[PDB]
Amino acid sequence: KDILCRLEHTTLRKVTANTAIYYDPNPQSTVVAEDQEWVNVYYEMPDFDVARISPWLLRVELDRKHMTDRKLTMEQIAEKINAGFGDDLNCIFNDDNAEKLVLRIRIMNSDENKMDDDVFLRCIESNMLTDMTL
Amino acid sequence: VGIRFCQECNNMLYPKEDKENRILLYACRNCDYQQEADNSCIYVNKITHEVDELTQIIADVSQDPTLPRTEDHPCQKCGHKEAVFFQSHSARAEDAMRLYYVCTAPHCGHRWTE
Amino acid sequence: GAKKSAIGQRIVATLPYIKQEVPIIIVFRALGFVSDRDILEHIIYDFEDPEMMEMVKPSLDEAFVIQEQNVALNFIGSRGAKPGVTKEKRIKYAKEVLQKEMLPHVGVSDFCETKKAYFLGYMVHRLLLAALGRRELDDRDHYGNKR
Amino acid sequence: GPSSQNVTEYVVRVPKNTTKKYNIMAFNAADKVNFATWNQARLERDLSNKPEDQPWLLRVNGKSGRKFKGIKKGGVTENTSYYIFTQCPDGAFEAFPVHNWYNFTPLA
Amino acid sequence: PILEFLEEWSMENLEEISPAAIADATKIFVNGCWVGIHKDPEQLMNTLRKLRRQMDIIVSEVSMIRDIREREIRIYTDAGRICRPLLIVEKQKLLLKKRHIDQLKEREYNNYSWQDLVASGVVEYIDTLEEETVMLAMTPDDLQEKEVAYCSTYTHCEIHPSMILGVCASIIPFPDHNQSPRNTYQSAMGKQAMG
Amino acid sequence: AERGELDLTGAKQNTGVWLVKVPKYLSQQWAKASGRGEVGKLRIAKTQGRTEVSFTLNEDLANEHPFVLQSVGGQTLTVFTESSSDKLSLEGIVVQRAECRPAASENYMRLKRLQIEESSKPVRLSQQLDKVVT
Amino acid sequence: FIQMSVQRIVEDAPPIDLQAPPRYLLKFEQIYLSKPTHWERDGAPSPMMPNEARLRNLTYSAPLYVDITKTVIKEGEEQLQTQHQKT
Ligand SMILES: [Zn+2]
Ligand SMILES: [Zn+2]
Repeated sequence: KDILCRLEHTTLRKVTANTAIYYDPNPQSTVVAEDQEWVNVYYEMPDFDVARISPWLLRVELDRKHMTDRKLTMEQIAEKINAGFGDDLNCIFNDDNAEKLVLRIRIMNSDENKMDDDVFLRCIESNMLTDMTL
Repeated sequence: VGIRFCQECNNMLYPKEDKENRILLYACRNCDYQQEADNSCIYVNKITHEVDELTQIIADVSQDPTLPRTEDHPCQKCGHKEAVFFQSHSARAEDAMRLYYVCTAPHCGHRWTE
Repeated sequence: GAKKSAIGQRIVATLPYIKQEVPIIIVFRALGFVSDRDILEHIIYDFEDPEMMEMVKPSLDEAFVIQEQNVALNFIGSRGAKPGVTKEKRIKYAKEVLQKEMLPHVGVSDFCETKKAYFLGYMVHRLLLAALGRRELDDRDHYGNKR
Repeated sequence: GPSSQNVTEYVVRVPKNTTKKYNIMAFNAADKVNFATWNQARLERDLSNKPEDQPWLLRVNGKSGRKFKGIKKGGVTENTSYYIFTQCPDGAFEAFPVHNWYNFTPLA
Repeated sequence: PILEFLEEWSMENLEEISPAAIADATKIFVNGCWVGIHKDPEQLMNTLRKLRRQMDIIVSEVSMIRDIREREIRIYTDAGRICRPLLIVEKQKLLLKKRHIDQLKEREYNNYSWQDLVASGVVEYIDTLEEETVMLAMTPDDLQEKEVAYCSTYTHCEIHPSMILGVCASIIPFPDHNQSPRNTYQSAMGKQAMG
Repeated sequence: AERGELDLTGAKQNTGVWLVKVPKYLSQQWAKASGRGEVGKLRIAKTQGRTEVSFTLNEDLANEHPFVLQSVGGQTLTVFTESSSDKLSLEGIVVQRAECRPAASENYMRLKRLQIEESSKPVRLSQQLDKVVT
Repeated sequence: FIQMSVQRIVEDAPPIDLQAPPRYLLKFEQIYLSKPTHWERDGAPSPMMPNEARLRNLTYSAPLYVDITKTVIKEGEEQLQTQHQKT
């Protein structure tokens, strides 16, 4: 089964439960109360993103059963996103203890510091769901 | 999720942030109109989409003569013994064998699942 | 594509005597329903459901450029099988096409625009239901569907 | 009081001919049409076709206010008729046939 | 006549309705044209069925279909629709009675005929679309008799199942005992048989 | 004050009017004379929490019509008149809608059949001649 | 077909308008159909039995006639309407 998992094809679309593009202008005060519990953990000592953050946010919730079936934990997904998009995107993911697997995404700090700050998120989310390979 | 229409020309309102105040405004196009976006969530899609089929079920199906009728599942709302049970038979379910029950008593369109 | 998969999937219409398809919202605009609310009133009969509302967003975005009935009629005429020498003639030709060539069974008189718009919205509604999986796709081999 | 059991019955009158024809003006609910701001209005036959067989154009409060377009109901009432009951000092209802039906939609 | 009757009854024309009302109401289509909407689809269908079975304002071949789930009522009158006669079943009982059978037995010298059955509303023509919504009983003596309740809402009963066969397949004796391609082969051969 | 001006005095007074859908037999009975100034009497009986509307056909005209009300909240309706003097005016706003239904159920279908035959009279059919033209 | 469609097709056929000044209008009103007939070489019509048609290789056909009204407007303020019965 390990070889079968390593051979078959799995896309963020397969391991993602849902996606939502929130505004969330202030990361410290997240629009999502559930997020605010653990997002503040990362934003208490933020690194590589204190300079600037794009106002928009892309929240993706991942299916626990699919994640366990493909042996895909919360780490390598963010690592793959980082490798694919360079520093273009900042990814902050919750812990497996939480019943909901959440991965907030924002655009790079430099661009914030041309297409669209909003529609570009729809572009990346759909390409991540289909084109990207986990 | 909500869709807002311009009050001036009744056109679709698209989301735009205002850098001056850093708040979401549903701004009209070809109209030069703006509104304050209270909901905040502009887009959301559920891939799993565990939609409650009871919402799709229509109480009028109790009048269908071709649907099976069982008296072993009385209606909770009114206690009526007779009820009509059927499968979803709706695509995207990818597992459709459970039975949805609808009360056969007129004026009581109660629907449930076991 | 970046924007291709961002907007989603859009609805077009292959009208008769028109070489290439046109966006459905453009057809509605030509029929004379300009406001997105008016068009969506004829397409979606229950605004409470957001799932069907999201389905029509790409079509509205694609047809956003055209906002006037005459503009939509000229757009259709420019793609008519017999291009009009002038814009007024193109409009006169597109109006004739939408009056007698599209949905003739609904009506061919001059004042059948509302009926045709309602029926076209019903067609779009059926397409949206099929896409959403709320209705089973029609079976070609079914005989009630044969004469 | 008398309101809980009031019974009202009125005569019905149908004059053979009326100087002013009666039509129906229908506005969509979502448009939120309000007559308080209707200080002035202009209803006239359209000029796009360039008369009795053409749609109607309404311009409320001149160019500043909203513009609506009315189209005759294509479906004829070969088996139906519409009548309007209006209060009058004599206390008898008066019925007038609907010559035409018009659905007006605002123009941005 | 169908459109006139629908207008007479509480069917709101499309032009004279706000779109918001379309949600709850059931659409009314005639020959593929969306004529209007109605609020009491069950009562409308009952009235239409009664009219068709009485041959008053609806002819026999007109087919009325109520898609309850889709909230639609499609009335079809155009030609080319294939339909067959079926006995009407109400309250698990045939409307065909011994009086009808006796009048048919005396078919001649009394003017009684099949048209009289159709007018009496004991047997009505069903097309494929309406047959989707019909609850057929193969035979009255077995399927709608008081027994293990497989179904107690039968709407029609087959006159005789053998009527599913064609002219050439109807001359095969005991065709239900033959492997089907042999029935097909005999259907082919009967057209080449001498006589 | 101009030719195209609409007299909104009816709207200002908020005059309420009732719209009714009535059958052709009733309308034609009214049209028969149409000049006697009388066609019937509309009787409305109200109870503690229920109101019924009915119309009685004139005895002379005949030689019961219950009324069913309809909600008008889904669409706003107004009545306007085009005077022969080219002075458009508004009569009032529709506040209630009603439908008139026949009392007879079966025997009424006989009159409906007679109407259908009358309407079919103009329909022309191919005629079987006997004796070739010469 | 014979009873409804032929007559309806003739009725629905638009009136023929001609002008090139006087103008002529042709309208087809009514359809008439006689029994199947066969014309001998001498020109005498006679009813054609189906067996006779089968034996003589004839076509079992019925003559078709239309009532045609021709109205001519000469621009002289008088229009002349002449009806040709069973053309
Ligand atoms: Zn606007
Ligand atoms: Zn119940």
